[PDB]
Amino acid sequence: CNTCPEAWIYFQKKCYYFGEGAKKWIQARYACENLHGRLVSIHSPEEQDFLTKRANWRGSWIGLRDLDIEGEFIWMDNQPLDYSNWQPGEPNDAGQGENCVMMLGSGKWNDAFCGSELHGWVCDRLATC
Ligand SMILES: CC(=O)N[C@H]1[C@H](O[C@@H]2[C@@H](OC[C@H]3O[C@H](O)[C@@H](O)[C@@H](O[C@H]4O[C@H](CO)[C@@H](O)[C@H](O)[C@@H]4O[C@@H]4O[C@H](CO)[C@@H](O)[C@H](O)[C@H]4NC(C)=O)[C@@H]3O)O[C@H](CO)[C@@H](O)[C@@H]2O)O[C@H](CO)[C@@H](O)[C@@H]1O
Ligand SMILES: [Ca+2]
Ligand SMILES: [Ca+2]
Repeated sequence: CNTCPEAWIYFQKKCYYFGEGAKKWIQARYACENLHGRLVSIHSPEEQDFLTKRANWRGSWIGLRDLDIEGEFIWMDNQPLDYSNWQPGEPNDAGQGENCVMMLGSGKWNDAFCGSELHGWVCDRLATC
């Protein structure tokens, strides 16, 4: 089962959409839902390596946030916080609050202000048969 919609990229049972264009986090969430996916959830280094390669180098939203309880991050797929790739020193909840996670150009994660307008965002889906 390895089929993906047009413009999506297949990798290991999932499909990925590398959206481009300035969006707030909540905007990327709803954009992924509009394309029948969710902001990407990352659960292994192999998935991260795949994502880092094709990712927008100016940063991109991923599906990780601590809106519900400060300091407790949750993926869109509701699976555990098992694989992590935090940039050293992150998360730091800097500024007046950072509750949404982005990938840096290095693939390392940084929590950011949810109202920041990042230029990339990644959705995922399940591949079908
Ligand atoms: C309050 C004030 O005086 N404001 C001034 C401001 O003064 C400067 C400001 O510092 C802002 C930076 O302060 C720290 O160095 C960091 O917390 C930094 O955060 C960025 O980098 C850290 C990593 O070190 C991240 O954890 C953090 O989330 C943020 O990361 C960046 O996030 C964006 C999206 O939000 C992402 O796209 C970037 O890629 C990412 N960058 C990195 C490297 O990861 C702060 O941004 O306040 C200080 C006082 O504490 C001053 O000393 C600073 O000079 O200056 C502006 C003009 O420059 C002025 O208008 C404003 O009033
Ligand atoms: Ca936070
Ligand atoms: Ca941060």
